[PDB]
Amino acid sequence: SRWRNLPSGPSLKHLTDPSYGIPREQQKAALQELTRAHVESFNYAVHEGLGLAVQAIPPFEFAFKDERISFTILDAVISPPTVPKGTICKEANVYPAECRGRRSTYRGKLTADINWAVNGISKGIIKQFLGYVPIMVKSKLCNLRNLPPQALIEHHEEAEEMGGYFIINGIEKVIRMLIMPRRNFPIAMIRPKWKTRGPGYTQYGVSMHCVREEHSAVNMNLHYLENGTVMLNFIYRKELFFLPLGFALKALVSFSDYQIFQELIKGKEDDSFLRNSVSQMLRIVMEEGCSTQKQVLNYLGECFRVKLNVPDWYPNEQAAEFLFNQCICIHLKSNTEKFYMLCLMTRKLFALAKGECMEDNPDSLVNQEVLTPGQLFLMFLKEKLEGWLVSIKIAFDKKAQKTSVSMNTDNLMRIFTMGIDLTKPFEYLFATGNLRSKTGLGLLQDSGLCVVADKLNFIRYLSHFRCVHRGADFAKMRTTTVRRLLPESWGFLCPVHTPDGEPCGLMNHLTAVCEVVTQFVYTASIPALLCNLGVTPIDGAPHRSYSECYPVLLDGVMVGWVDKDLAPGIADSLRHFKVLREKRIPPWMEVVLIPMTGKPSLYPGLFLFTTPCRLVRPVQNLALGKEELIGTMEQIFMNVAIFEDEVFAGVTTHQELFPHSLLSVIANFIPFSDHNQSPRNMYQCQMGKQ
Amino acid sequence: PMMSVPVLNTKKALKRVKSLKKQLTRVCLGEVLQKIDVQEQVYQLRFQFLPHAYYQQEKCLRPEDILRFMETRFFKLLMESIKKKNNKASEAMERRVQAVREIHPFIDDYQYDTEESLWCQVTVKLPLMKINFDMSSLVVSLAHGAVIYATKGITRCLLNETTNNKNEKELVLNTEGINLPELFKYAEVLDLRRLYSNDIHAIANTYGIEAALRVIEKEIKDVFAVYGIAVDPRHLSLVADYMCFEGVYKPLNRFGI
Amino acid sequence: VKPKADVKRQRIIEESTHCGPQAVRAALNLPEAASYDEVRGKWQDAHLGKDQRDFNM
Amino acid sequence: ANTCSSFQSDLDFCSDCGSVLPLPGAQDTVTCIRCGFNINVRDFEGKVVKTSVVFHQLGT
Amino acid sequence: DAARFSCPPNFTAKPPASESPRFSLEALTGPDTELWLIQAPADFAPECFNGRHVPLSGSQIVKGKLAGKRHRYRVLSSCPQAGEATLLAPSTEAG
Amino acid sequence: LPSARWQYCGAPDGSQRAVLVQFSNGKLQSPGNMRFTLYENKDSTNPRKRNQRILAAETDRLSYVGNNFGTGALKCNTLCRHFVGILNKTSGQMEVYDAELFNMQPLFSD
Amino acid sequence: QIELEGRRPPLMASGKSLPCFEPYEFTPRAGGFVTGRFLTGIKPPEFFFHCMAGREGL
DNA sequence: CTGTCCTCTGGCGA
DNA sequence: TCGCCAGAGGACAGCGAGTCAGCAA
RNA sequence: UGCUGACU
Repeated sequence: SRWRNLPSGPSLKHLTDPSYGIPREQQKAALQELTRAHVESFNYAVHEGLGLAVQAIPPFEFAFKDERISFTILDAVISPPTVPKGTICKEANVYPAECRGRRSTYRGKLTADINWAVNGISKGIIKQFLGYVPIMVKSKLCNLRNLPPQALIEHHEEAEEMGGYFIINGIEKVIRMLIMPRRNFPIAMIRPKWKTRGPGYTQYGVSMHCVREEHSAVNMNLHYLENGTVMLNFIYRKELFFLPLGFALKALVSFSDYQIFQELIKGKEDDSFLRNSVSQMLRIVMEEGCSTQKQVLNYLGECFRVKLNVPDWYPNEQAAEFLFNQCICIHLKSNTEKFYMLCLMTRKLFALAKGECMEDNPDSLVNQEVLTPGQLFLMFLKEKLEGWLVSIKIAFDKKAQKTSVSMNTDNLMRIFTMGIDLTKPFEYLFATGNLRSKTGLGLLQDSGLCVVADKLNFIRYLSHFRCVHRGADFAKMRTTTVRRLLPESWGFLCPVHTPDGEPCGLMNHLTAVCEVVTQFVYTASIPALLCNLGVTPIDGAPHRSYSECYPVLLDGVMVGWVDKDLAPGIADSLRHFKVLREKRIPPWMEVVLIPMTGKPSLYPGLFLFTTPCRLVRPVQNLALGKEELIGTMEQIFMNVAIFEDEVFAGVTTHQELFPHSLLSVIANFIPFSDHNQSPRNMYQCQMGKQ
Repeated sequence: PMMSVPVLNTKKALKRVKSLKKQLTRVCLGEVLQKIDVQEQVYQLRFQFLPHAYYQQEKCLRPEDILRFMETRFFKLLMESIKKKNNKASEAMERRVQAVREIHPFIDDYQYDTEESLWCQVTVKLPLMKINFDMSSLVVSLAHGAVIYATKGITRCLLNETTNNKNEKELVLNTEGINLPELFKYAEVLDLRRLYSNDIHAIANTYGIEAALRVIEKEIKDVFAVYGIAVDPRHLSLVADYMCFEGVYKPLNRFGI
Repeated sequence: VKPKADVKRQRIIEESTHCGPQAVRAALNLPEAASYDEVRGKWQDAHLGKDQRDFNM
Repeated sequence: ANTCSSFQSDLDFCSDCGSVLPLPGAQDTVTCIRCGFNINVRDFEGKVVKTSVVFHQLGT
Repeated sequence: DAARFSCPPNFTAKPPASESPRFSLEALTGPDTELWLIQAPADFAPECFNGRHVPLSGSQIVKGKLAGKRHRYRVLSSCPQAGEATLLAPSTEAG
Repeated sequence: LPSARWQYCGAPDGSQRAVLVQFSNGKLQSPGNMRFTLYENKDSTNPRKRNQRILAAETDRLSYVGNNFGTGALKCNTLCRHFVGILNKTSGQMEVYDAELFNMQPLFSD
Repeated sequence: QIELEGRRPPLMASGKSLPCFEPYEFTPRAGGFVTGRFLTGIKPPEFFFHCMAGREGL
């Protein structure tokens, strides 16, 4: 579906039709699904994701005179564009047709209602006007939403437009999907420049990219040291901090040292260098002074208090919680789940170190995901809201420190004193493209984030909403290995559509059938279903040996240890649910089962991703004929015929929708591309856009 | 790095070369081993060496020499590495065993294998306080870079049978390392005039600079030849004369100016 | 290309679709025959190996 | 109770390394037992039989 | 001194059941009695197996009826693994 | 293959539950010297609190405590359900009862 | 025969060179041996292998 | 990224 | 008993030409 | 002056 009604051979009797010029009743729907990832991401970022972003937003308490004041942001709301104040007449709405005639930004009003209290018994809810945030064109906060092609012609619009862009000074910036490592998945890496991080570090380590509700991202690295010990590197505000593990594990969980140990030796309970190295982690740095959860939190609090910039009246135990909440495993609410996830990433470094597992290439799309326009927008919005709080209360603390009793008279005159901020910062990220942030947003790139979308042709324009940039830093590299066109980008990136000069292999384009996931679902009844299917909870009684069992993960949270002879049936049952839309399994969950043999293959286990930024692509599910959607990592463990008569009985689990599914939208406009040599189809793709 | 000496074309030389090739290849403790058996503060170790059926054929080794190697070099490099770790942590069987423990204060007694290295273990003990871990890691990271015996710089030889059609009878003893003097002893097995190497710093040290000029020129020519390109010799002559102007092979780079 | 000359090309292409097992096997120096799954396992081992010079062979 | 040689058994954390004869009571709950364990922990382990070895690999 | 667990004020010790002679230690130690640990999904209705012959070894599919709908449950039976949950029973010997 | 006839005599009101204990630090070498005390919340009116229970185990050297609420309450008590089967070998009948699993842990206070 | 780095096209992490081919498939077609010509075009997998080689060149 | 250049850097018989 | 053969990492400095445009600080 | 595109 969504690829039915695809023409079988082209026609010419549509031109020369008695109805050629009559504007149609509804828009095309195939052209609409091109910029769909740019619009459905913003729709979340601005309505459902903004509430979550402001919900984290720790209440900004600080000291005034001898008083402590708390300010929390209860809601933030962005309004469609409109004539400034009422100083104008006859039409409140403001349609993108202008700001292209004039040269201006299509910007909506962002306003929040802060709530300031003095010890929690004196309080008043003021509604400040934060600033102006740019708006996408058909984005639910725009005035051209829900307009048929005929009504879209009386406002001067294309009658076939799909916006997915911003108008910053009338220039139509087109923020494009950048490539991120992955989200909520531990990638074991062998990078030789890591041993320079300290005296005894090795070139082994599992990295994790954590994202919470699309508003926060953080990168944490577990490093292996030659002694058998594991360190944890976290970054706060662009500074790298190294905490021995054990300090982290004891803080997160009030469990005995033996129970923490019994967890990090789950699958290798016969190995003795490991058993000895786990004990060195628990005793060597933690029986040295701190043996209760609080003392660990207290010691960790004192060392990190200075650089976490915590409140002075905060107990050290409270400053430790601040570090764990804001720097390690942002995605998981619990501290018990954060412990089990740090334990599986370590259990994996021990397997990479002992050569029982294969390093995950960071440059394979198996271990890659995309950064959409809504993730960048919210992740900047949230950071700027926190900065606004900080600046208003800088002004507060600095003005007078004077008898707030009567000073409740100018409280609004105070908040407005710094509410003059949030507007120009936002336009810089859009007009210039480069990012000025205290934390780089867990991004790794600070330029080329937004680019000009130029309508030289409609094949230059349509290729800005299907571009995927490996990164802007890779344009400066001696080695060329992020330019290799690996066989794992089959159906997800076009082989032919790549710039053919300095940007080659770095700027790719999605195939016609590929698509970005953007929906958000409940995923709460899934952990309770996995247990009905045969999984045994992380708590215990695996029924086997922890080595003949698969570690089940679901979006960063380890459900735990499906038996080894139940993993295949569980994966097939879960795949049948998603295909037939049973249970509540999202139609796009990736049920992956990386089998385990004795060979140094990728680390075994049943993963189940359902996050909102992975690439998926349709394939005709044989044995059901029900048009499944598979992902970049789920496609490596399944056979997908292309033509029929290539389908076999045991082989050919799936089948592809059309034979030319592999090629991009532009590469599908080249006639007979099969009989030309390939460097020529790469120049045709670049010449059809000039 | 490489070498190529023609083989002298005499019946005796052809026979001696087989032994020569088998003599210069490196044999390393790790290339001759089956598996270790480490027990652990009293750390025992049995090496369990390979049978001669499939490694003596092209390595020219004998078991007494191999085992004697463990007694005098490996079993003391082992204590050397144990100290490397512990400095920053906080009728006839009899004479051999005795001299060996005369020199070290940790070992107790090894074994003997009167029948083709049947069971050859050792025992150590540090009784007071040492970091008892899977020290197999150390005794395995060390049993790889431990080589029985090798000519310095040569990693393997090989006789590429034919190199000519005009006088097809030519034989060449190519090598994948570089040690010029360690071939001078075979001036009757191999032709030491016609010796060639791609090093140009080693030639410049054994034969002089006027002999390195021609190696430079021939190297540039053979680099261009693999692509069919052919630069005129009058250019390489000038480049080699400038590089070797002041008596040494000087680089054509930022430190040459 | 002449017909009656594309028939030979087609038969040669058909013959070329049977030369993988022998090639790989006789390059792993495996028993000359009787192994049809030991060869896949040996190829997998050579592929996940550390040195990776029995794979280039 | 069935925790081996580095933990407290009754309690939870892991004991310290041996110096004086008595089990080294932990910084918390210093109860002591089995000053020196009965048998020194003995370990049976060896290497692999494909690459290091020229044996076990005549054919296969 | 062992800091003795101190019961919070909102909790009270539950007396043993002298009306429970079933889970009595005596009943459970009978030569013809075997104890089994059963783990099931949270939504599992044990009544759906009433009268049905659950296996004591291996793996078997057992069919159950709940609310008119047929359910099939894979039942895995095993040898107790060291470290499994221990059943507590009232004992007259323990005061 | 040996099989048993399944019967859920179970709990009369479901108020009745058996008690399973698991120790976080392994197996107790001498479970015979342990005294277990089960504590229940006095608040029977609050559905949330009425099922809160504490299990305490006292030894000569240490105390263990398990709870079915709060951080110590673990996921397995809900995602999965635990039962105890009492098999009569002679009759081949298995009586099945609801069980509550307590994860036991050591006691110390500053 | 397609050759990227002087070697055949690389395999995935599971042992298959392309989603269409079984893992560790012996046929030369699975290793980049293109028997098609530009006269009568090359099927979709050979077009991908040819694209990896043309991109290696650029 | 890769190379030289550079700056040390403590370690056994004379 | 520390000088010189060996031995280690750290630092720096290079990374093809030449064009055209826009946008923004 | 810089970042984005682009040409051989």
